[PDB]
Amino acid sequence: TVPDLESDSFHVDWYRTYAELRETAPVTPVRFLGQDAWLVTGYDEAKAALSDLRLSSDPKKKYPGVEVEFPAYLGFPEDVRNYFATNMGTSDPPTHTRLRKLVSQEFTVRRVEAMRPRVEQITAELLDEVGDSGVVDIVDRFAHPLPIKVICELLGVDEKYRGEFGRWSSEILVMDPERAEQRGQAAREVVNFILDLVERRRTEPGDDLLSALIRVQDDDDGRLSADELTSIALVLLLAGFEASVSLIGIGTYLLLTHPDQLALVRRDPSALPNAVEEILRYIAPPETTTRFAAEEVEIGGVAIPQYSTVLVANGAANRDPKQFPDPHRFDVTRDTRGHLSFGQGIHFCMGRPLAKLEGEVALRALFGRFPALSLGIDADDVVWRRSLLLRGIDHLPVRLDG
Ligand code: HEM
Ligand SMILES: CC[C@H]1OC(=O)[C@H](C)[C@@H](O)[C@H](C)[C@@H](O)[C@@H](C)C[C@@H](C)C(=O)[C@H](C)[C@@H](O)[C@H]1C
Repeated sequence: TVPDLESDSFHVDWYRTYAELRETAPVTPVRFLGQDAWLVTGYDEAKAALSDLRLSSDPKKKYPGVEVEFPAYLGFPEDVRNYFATNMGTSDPPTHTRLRKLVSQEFTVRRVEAMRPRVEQITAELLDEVGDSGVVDIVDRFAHPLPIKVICELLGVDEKYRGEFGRWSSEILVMDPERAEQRGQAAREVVNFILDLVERRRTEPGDDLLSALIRVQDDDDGRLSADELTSIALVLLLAGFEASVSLIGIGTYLLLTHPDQLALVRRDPSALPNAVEEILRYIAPPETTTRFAAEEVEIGGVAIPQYSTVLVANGAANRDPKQFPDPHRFDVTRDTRGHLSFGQGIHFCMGRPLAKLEGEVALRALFGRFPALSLGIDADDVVWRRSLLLRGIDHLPVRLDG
């Protein structure tokens, strides 16, 4: 019986489901969105897969008699897919190399650190607005607005252009065959929004990251083409805040349900950085990441046939007991080195410095401002986003004063 990634087994106590699969076959056939695929749940296997470049990240490449379909582009018209997939994460070397090197020249640690004061101020202002007591949805009031405001400032997106794309991005995070048309339509809205944003930045340059990317170049890697610039801007906008929203929300939930863990962090401030790493290891937002077998590729003693769609379960790998002992225990003091929540290999997250900064500042500020913060509902009643693309929490009631 081939597992169906659409079943509740993968959205209800799903890490137990992953453990059962890993135990039987760390690399096994599955069904998803009406197509055959291979799910990799073992840590060694997942790391090997992400390191094997025969497993391509480019959905635009064409192969004779093959119709390449990445689950994440469900409902996307071809031109829209291209707008979404002409960037680092959707490119293979040598294209990937050139794009990443050019973007790395401007998306630096220096630029990220320069934003630290802004992240702190935005965080402070959002917390100032929730009051001192009562129940509030910490996602709508904090976890979601902080990252979205930060990415907008990083990319030169004016205030008048912010309270809208969040809704489209949300529809895109879920992959429901029933809403394939609406998903494709939300995608087109994001494209149109980015096209107007780039147009505005080209005519009115600033000191933001997008303005800089419009000018970036180098003798060897040349520069970003119009299509590359637009697509990179699009992914930087979406990935630039959604993963962070998931981190802050999941992090808040985990600390609220692990009193011992929270106490330790509050006790020793130097322990916060690793707490964020453990939060990402425990429940990775990018639960699975997709690859396409350009050639036959053997992983874990299993021959993945050419043209196969491979779903590397980053999250499942993080709970492989062979790599992370007592994997189901959330321990902010554990050695988290090696987790795959930021990827592995040439596509390793470019936003890691900003993600860690946002998580550290956000959680430190939230739990520091509200010492009696408690969950507004039973832990078992929290609703987890039904998505293998980006796991997270969209609504989380909390009691500001316990
Ligand atoms: C907690 C938050 C974050 C997590 C968990 C995360 C996770 C990841 C993962 C798993 C990958 C590799 C994907 C693959 O192998 O196909 C990745 C790639 C990347 N991330 Fe993040 N990310 C986060 C935040 C950010 C932020 C804030 C930005 C931008 C502002 C960002 C920009 C990117 C880019 C551009 C890549 C593509 C790199 C490449 O393909 O060479 N990430 N991220
Ligand atoms: C709809 C499909 C796309 O998803 C998204 O952009 C999601 C909103 C983001 O949260 C994803 C999950 C990121 O966080 C990173 C893991 C990967 C990202 C940087 C890529 O480059 C990747 C090609 C990506 O754009 C697509 C999978």
